[PDB]
Amino acid sequence: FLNSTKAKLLKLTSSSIDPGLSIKQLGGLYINFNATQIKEKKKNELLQKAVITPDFEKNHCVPPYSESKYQLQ
Amino acid sequence: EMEDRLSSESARQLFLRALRFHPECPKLYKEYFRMELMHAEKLRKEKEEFSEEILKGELAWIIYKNSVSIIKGAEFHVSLLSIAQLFDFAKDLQKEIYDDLQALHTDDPLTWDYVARRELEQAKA
Amino acid sequence: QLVFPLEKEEPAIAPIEHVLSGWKARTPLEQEIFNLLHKNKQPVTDPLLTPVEKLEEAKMRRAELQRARA
Repeated sequence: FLNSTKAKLLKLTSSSIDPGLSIKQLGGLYINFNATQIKEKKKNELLQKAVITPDFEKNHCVPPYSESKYQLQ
Repeated sequence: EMEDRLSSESARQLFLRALRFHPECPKLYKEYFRMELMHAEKLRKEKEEFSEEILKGELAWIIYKNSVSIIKGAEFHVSLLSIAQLFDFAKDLQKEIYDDLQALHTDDPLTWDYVARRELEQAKA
Repeated sequence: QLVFPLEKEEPAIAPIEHVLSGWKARTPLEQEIFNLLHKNKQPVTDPLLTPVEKLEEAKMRRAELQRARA
C-alpha cells in the first residue's frame, strides 16, 4: 500500500521515489485489508488501574469492596 | 500524481510549492531532482514510440545549480551524483556534476575519498 | 421547496488540481523552470486536470487536449 504503484508494474524508471518515513517505523495502519495495537494499550492501561497492586500482600486489612454514597460523602 | 495519475505537470507544481514551505530541506531537493530525470525518460520513450533541451536533461540541471547554492554541503553534493549515475541517459550530466566535485568542493576529506574509491572500481589479483 | 439565495455554491474542498492553477512564480528556481518551458512547447499545467475560466490558438489547443486524452 505504501509503495505499490502501477509504474512499478509497468517498468519506466530504474528506482522509485523514496519517502523517508515508513509504515513500520510508525505504529502502522489501524485497519487490515487482507486475510490491534490500540487494544493492547487500552488493556495495559486498564491493568495498571487495578486494586491488586505491589504490596497487596503487605497490607494487613483489605480496603472495603464497596461503600455507600452517604459514607463516601 | 506522477506514478499513478501520470501528470508530470501536477507533480512539478506540488514540488515547487513544497520548497517554498521548506527552503532548506535536502530531501525535497533530491526527490525533485530525481522526479525531473524520471520525466526525461518518459519523453525518451515517447519519441521512440512515434523539446531537445529537456531531453538532454537540462531541466534537471537547473535544479542542480540552485540546490548546491542554497545547501553548501559536500555530502548533499555527492548525493545528487548518486541519483545522477542511476540514470543511464545523459552521461554528460554525470560528467558535469563529477567535475564540479573537485573544483568547487576542496579542502574536505570526503571529496578526495570519493575519487579514491572511484579509481578502485593470479593475473587478475 | 425553495432555497434562498438561488445562486449555487461551489463545494467546500478543491481537489488539488484546481488549486495548482492559482500559484505563480517568485522563487528564482521557479523563474528558470518557467522560462525554459515557455521558450519550448511543453505546458506548465495539465489541461484536462486543470479547468480554465468558462480562434486558431483555441483550435490547436483543442487538438492538444485531444492528444493529451489520447
